[PDB]
Amino acid sequence: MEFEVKKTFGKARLGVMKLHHGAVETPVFMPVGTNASVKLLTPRDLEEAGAEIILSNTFHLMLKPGVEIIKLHRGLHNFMGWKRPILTDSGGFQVFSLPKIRIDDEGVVFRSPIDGSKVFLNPEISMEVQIALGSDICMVFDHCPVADYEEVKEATERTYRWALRSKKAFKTENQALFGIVQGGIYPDLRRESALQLTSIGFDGYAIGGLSIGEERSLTLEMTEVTVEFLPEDKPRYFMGGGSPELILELVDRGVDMFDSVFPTRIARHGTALTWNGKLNLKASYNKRSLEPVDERCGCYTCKNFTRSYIHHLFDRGEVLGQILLTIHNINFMISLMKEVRRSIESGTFKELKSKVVEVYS
Amino acid sequence: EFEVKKTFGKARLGVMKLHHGAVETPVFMPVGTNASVKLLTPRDLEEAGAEIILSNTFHLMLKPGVEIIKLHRGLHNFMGWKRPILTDSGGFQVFSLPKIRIDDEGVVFRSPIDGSKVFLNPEISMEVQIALGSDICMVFDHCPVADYEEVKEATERTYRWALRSKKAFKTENQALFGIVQGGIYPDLRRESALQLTSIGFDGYAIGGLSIGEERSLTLEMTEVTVEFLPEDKPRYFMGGGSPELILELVDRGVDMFDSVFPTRIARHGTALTWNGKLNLKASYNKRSLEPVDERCGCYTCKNFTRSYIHHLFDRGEVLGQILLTIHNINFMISLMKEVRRSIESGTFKELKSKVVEVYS
Ligand SMILES: [Cl-]
Ligand SMILES: [Cl-]
Ligand SMILES: [Zn+2]
Ligand SMILES: [Zn+2]
Repeated sequence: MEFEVKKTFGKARLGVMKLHHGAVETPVFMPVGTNASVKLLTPRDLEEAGAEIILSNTFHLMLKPGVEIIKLHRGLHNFMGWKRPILTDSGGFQVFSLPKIRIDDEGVVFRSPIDGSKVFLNPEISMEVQIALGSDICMVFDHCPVADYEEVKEATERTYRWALRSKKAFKTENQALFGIVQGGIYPDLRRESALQLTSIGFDGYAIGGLSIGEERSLTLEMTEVTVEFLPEDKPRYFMGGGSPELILELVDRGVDMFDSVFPTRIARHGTALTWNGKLNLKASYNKRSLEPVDERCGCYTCKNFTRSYIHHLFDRGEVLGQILLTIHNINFMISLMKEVRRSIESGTFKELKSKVVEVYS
Repeated sequence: EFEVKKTFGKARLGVMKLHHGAVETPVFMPVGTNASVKLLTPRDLEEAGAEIILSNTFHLMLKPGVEIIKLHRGLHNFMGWKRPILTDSGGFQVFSLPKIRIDDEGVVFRSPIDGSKVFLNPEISMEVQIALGSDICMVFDHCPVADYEEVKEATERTYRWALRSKKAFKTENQALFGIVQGGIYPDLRRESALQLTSIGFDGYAIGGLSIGEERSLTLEMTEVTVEFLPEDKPRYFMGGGSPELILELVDRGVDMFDSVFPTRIARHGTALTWNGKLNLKASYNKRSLEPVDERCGCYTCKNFTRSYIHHLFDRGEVLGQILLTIHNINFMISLMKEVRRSIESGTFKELKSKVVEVYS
C-alpha cells in the first residue's frame, strides 16, 4: 500500500495508489457492483473503459453466494473474472437501512433481505468476510446513522469502537484498510470522528454518512470539515453520490476517490452522461437523430450507433439499449476522471470544473 | 452466387456470395426481431464467427418503420451490423397472430403495438425489404397450419404471392428466396417446389414445417421438397433450428437454418454445450468451478465458472443472461463450423451421431 500526491492545484490532488492488483491514479471514480458484477457489464467492458479499480459491496455477497463459495474460487477477483483492484464496502449503509434491526455494542441482528433469516454482523465478521474476499482495499465496519443528533452521536462513538475492533481483527497480507469518518451534519462530531480514526491509524479515510439526503451545501461543508483533519499523505474517499458536479466540487476540496451506482443505474433508465450534460434517449428529440450519444466520446456505443437506434431499443424494451448506455456511461465517468487528472497537471482544473458544473446543474 | 464445394451423401459444403460478404454453408443464422439479436452487440456476433444473421421485418415495419431505417440508409447501418442479413417476410408472425382476415389481395390483422388494423401483401412486403436493404429477401407467403383442402389453398395462394413478390422486386444487390409450402402432403410439396422453381428464385426455403407436425413428417417432407429443388441454389429450412434437427436436415441436403432457441433459452438459464443442454439454475452448479463448456473458447467459458453464472441467475443479474447468450451463439456457430469441417473430412456421420445422442 503506497499513495503519493504528484501535484496539487488548490486543494485538488493528483495522486497514485499502489495496490496488490494494480496502480490506480487519483482522483478516481469506481464503478459499483453489488452482487459481484457491475450490472450489464463484463470485466472486458470495464477494462476497455479504462477502469483501474471497481467497488464491490459484500453485504449481499456475505448472504449470497457466501464466503465459502468465494473461498472455493480463491477470492472475489477470480469469482467475478476481474483481475485489477477491488475495494469492498463493509455494508454499514445497507445494514443500518434495514427495518427492525437490533443494534448494540456487540453488533447488529437483522433479517436477511434475501430470505428473511436472522443474521448477526459485527466488525470481526465483516473483517473475516473481506479477508476471505481478498479485496485490495477493505473498509472497517461502521455504525452508519440511518437520525437525530443524539442518535448520530451514539453511532459516531460506536463507529470509533468498531474501527478499533475491525483493525484488531484485520490479520492478512496485501490488503489496505480504510476507516470511515461519521458525524452526520454536525461539525463537532465530524471533527471528533476524524481525530478519533486518525489516532487509530489507517491506510486511507472515507467520509461516510453524506449524500444520503442532506442539502448539497451541507455535503460540501462537512467534507471540508473532515478533510481538515485527514492526513494529506493518505487517500480521501467520499462514499456514494457520484454525480459529475458533486465529484468536481469534492475534488476541489481534497477528495481522491468516489463511487456511485448513478451512472449504471441511470443508463438503465435511458439517460446518457455526456460532456454536454444528461441526454435522455427516451425523449422524442432522438427519434430521427443520426448523431452518436456523445460527439467527443470514443466508446463502442458512440462509434457504432445513432441516438435514433438507441431511442428505438428503449421504445421496444430491448435490454441492449440499457447495455449500450451502461457502456457509454462508465466510459464517460472514467474519461471525466482522466480529464480531471489532466487539468490538475495543467493547472486548468478551474476551467474544467466550470464547464462540468455548467452542464450538470 | 452459390457454389457447392463438396458433398458427403446429401450433405453439402457450399459458399454464398452476398452483397456484404461471403457465407459458408451449412450455416445457422442468429435471429433478431427489433433490429437486434437480444442482449448481443454486433461485436459479440462477429467474435462468435457469425457470417450472417436473420432479421424479422413484421415488427420493424411498425416500429421504427421504414422511413427511419431509410434515414440510416438501411438496416445494416441502423443496427451497426456490416455483414449479410436475411430478412423474413413475416409469414410465420402473421400465422402466429390471432384473428386475421386473409384472401388473395393480402392479410389484414390488428397491430401488436396499437390494436389498429394493418394490411400486408406481397407488394408491401417487397417494398419494406427493399428499404431495409437486406442481402436476402423472402417472398411473402401464406403459411397454413389442417385438412388437405385448406393446405392446398394456402399453397396455391403462396404461388400467386410468389409471382407478385418477384414482380414487385425491383432492386439491386439483393437476392430473393421463394418459399415452398404444402403441409404434410407430399403431392402438394412436390407441386409447390415445381411451381416456385418454374418462377425462378435465388434460393428456396422450405416453409410450414416444425410448427407442430410429427418429427418424422418434418423429415420426410424435407426429403420430398429437396428432390424438386435445384442443387446449384441454397436450401433454407425456416425455423426450428435445434441441434439434432439441423443435423438431420443437413443430412437431407439443407444448407441454411435459423432459430430464436439459442438466445431465448440462454435467457432462461440454459446453456447449449457439446454435452447437451446444461441448466445453470440447477443447484448442482452452485459450487462448480468448471466452465459452462470445457470444449468452448468463448468469452464466457474462458473467464467464469458455473458457480458464478448460477449465482448471477440466483440474484437476477441480467449479466447471467448476457453471458449464456454469448456462449449459446458461439456454440451454434461452432456446431456449424464443425458440420462443414466434417463434410470436408468425411467424418459427418460421427458428428451427427454425437449431436443426436446429446440433443435427443
Ligand atoms: Cl430527432
Ligand atoms: Cl431484450
Ligand atoms: Zn460513448
Ligand atoms: Zn462458451
